[PDB]
Amino acid sequence: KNVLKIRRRKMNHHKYRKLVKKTRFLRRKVQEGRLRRKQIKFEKDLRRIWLKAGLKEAPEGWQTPKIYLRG
Amino acid sequence: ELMAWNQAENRRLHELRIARLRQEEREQEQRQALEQARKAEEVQAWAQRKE
Amino acid sequence: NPWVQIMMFKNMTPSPFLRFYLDSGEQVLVDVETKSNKEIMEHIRKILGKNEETLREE
Amino acid sequence: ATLNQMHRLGPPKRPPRKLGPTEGRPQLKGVVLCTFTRK
Amino acid sequence: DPPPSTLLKDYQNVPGIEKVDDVVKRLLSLEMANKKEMLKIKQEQFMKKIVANPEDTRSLEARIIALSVKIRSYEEHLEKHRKDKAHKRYLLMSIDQRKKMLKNLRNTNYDVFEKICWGLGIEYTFPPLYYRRAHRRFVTKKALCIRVFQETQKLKKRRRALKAAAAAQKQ
Amino acid sequence: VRSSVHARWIVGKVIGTKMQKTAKVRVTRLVLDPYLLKYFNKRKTYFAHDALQQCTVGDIVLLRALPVPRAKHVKHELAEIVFKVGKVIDPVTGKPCAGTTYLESPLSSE
RNA sequence: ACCACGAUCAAAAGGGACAAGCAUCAAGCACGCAGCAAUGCAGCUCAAAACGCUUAGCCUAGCCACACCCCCACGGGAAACAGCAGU
Ligand SMILES: NC(=O)c1ccc[n+]([C@@H]2O[C@H](COP(=O)([O-])OP(=O)(O)OC[C@H]3O[C@@H](n4cnc5c(N)ncnc54)[C@H](O)[C@@H]3O)[C@@H](O)[C@H]2O)c1
Ligand SMILES: [K+]
Ligand SMILES: [Mg+2]
Ligand SMILES: [Mg+2]
Ligand SMILES: [Mg+2]
Ligand SMILES: [Mg+2]
Ligand SMILES: [Mg+2]
Ligand SMILES: [Mg+2]
Ligand SMILES: [Mg+2]
Ligand SMILES: [Mg+2]
Repeated sequence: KNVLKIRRRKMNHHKYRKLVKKTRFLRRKVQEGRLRRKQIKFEKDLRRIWLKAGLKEAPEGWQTPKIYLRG
Repeated sequence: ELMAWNQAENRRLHELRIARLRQEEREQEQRQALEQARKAEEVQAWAQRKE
Repeated sequence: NPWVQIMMFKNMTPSPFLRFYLDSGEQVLVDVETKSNKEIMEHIRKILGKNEETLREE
Repeated sequence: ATLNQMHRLGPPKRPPRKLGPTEGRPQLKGVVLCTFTRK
Repeated sequence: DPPPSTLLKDYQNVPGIEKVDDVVKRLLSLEMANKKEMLKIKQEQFMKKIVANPEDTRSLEARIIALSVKIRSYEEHLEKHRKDKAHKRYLLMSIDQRKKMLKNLRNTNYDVFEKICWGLGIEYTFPPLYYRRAHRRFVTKKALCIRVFQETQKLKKRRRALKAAAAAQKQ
Repeated sequence: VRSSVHARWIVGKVIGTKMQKTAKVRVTRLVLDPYLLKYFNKRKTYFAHDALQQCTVGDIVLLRALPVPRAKHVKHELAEIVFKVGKVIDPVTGKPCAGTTYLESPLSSE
C-alpha cells in the first residue's frame, strides 16, 4: 500500500521535535513554574482538610513533603 | 393444600432419586472392580520391572 | 413479577432446585431435577401462581 | 459489541450540537465597522 | 527437605530393598537423583499428611499440593537466580493459579480447605477490592487524612472532660 | 408484622464481617435493560445485624427487615444462613455436598 | 356541626425509588459499627462510577421550585409588577 498516512505523521513528528528543540529553554522555565503551582495546589488541598475538620494547625509533627521535585 | 401437595411431589421425586442412585452404585462398583484389577496388574508389572 | 427478587446459584449442589421465600417466613422447596422447563413453569404456577380467576378480577 | 458491552456503555451519546456564527439564533443585529472586498 | 538417604518413590515399595548393599541403596536414594525426584517425595509426603485419599491425584486438594511443591521449587530457583524473568513469571502465575484453586476449594469444601491451609502453611487472603495506583499525591494525602482524624478524635475527648468537670461544679 | 423498612426479605452474599455484630451483604436483583430487553444483575449493599457473629464472607444468607432500623445503615437482621461457604447441605436430600458431588451418599440413611 | 376512638385529606420523621454531559472529576477524607451508659472496635462510599464540575424546571388532568438580593431572613443591603393593564 501507499505510506501517505505515515508520511503525514512523520512530518508532524519531525516539526514537533524541531519546535521542542528550538524552545527547550522556554519550555523548561514553564515546566518549573507549573510544578511550583502544582506543589502549592497540593499543599492547599491538605490544609483544607485539617481546617474543615476543626483543627487550627497541621497535625503535630506533620510536614507536607515536596512530591514534585526532581530530588 | 398446595404446600402439602408440593411436599408430596418432593417425596415422590426423592423415591425416584433413591432408585436411580442404587442403579448407579451397582454400575460404579463394576467399573471400580475392573479398574482395581487393571491397576493391580499395572502395579505388579511396574513392581516386577523395578525389582 | 418485577418486585420479586430472583437470584441464581451455579453448581452449589448435586441436583437443581427452586426455593421460594414467603412473607410469612415459610420456605417452599421445589425439586426440579428430571423435569422439563415447561413442567417447572406449570408446577410453580399451580402452587404459587394466581389463578385465572384472580387475574381476571384484577 | 457484545450485549454486556452495550449494557455497560449504554445508549449512544450524541456529540453536543455546535452553535454557528449566529449562536443558534435566526438573525443578529450588527454595527458596520468597515467595508471591503474579498477574493 | 527429605533426607538424602530417602529412597526414590519408585523403589520404596520393592520387596527386599532393605537388604541390598549400601552402594545399591545410595544409587536408589535422593542423593544420586535430580531435584525433581526430591519433589516427588515431598508431594507424596504432603498428600498422605493432608488428603483423605492419597491416590486421588485429580482432586482439587492434590492439585493444590502438587502446585504448592512447584511454587516452592520456583522460590528456591529464584533465590539463586534473581534475574531469571522467565521463572519469576512462572512463580507469579503459579501463585495466582493456586489462589484460584483455594478460592474454589474454600467455596466447595471448607473443612478440606482448612486442612490444606494448615498442612501447606498457606494463609489465604481475600483480594483487594480495587486496583489503582497509589501514587505520591494519594499516599501523602491519605497519610494526612489519617493524622487529621487521629487529632480530631483526641480533641473530641478533651471536650468531654471539660464539659463533665463544669457540670459537676454546678452541684 | 408491619415495618418501616422497604425490603422485607432479601437473599444475598456476605462480603464483609469487619463490623461488630454486623454483616455486609451484597444483594443482587434482576433489572431489565430497556433498550436491550435483557436482564442484568443489579447489586445493592445491606448491613445485617449478626448478634452471634456467625456470618462468614461468601456464605449465602437470608435477611429479614427489622421493625425500625437499629442504625443509620442497619435495617435488617440475619434470619438464616442459606448456604454456608464450603459447608453446603443439599436441601433436596439433607446430605452434605461439595459442589455437585455428595460427601455422604443419600443411600447411607436409605 | 359535636366524637367518630373511624373515614377522607395530607406535613414532619423513617425506608425505597428518581435528569443529562464529563473519568483529562479516581479516589472521597470520618464519609462506619457495637454498647443502657462509660466507652470500645476501625471501619464507611467508590470504575456496577463514590467524590466532583458543568447543563437543565420536571415524569404536564398537572407537579416542583422560587417570590428584589444575602440558599434561610432575627439581622443586613436596601425600598422590590416573576398579580393585571402599562412603560
Ligand atoms: N477499577 C477496579 O479496581 C475494578 C474492580 C473490580 C472490577 N473491575 C472491572 O474491571 C473492568 C474495567 O473497568 P473500567 O472500564 O471502569 O476501568 P478502566 O479500564 O477505565 O481502568 C480504570 C481503573 O480500573 C483499573 N482496571 C482496569 N481494568 C481492570 C480490570 N479488568 N480489573 C480490575 N481493575 C481494572 C485500572 O488499573 C484503573 O485503576 C470492568 O469490567 C470492571 O467491572 C474494576
Ligand atoms: K431565593
Ligand atoms: Mg502536518
Ligand atoms: Mg414527607
Ligand atoms: Mg475507564
Ligand atoms: Mg484536558
Ligand atoms: Mg436555569
Ligand atoms: Mg428569599
Ligand atoms: Mg422584579
Ligand atoms: Mg405585567
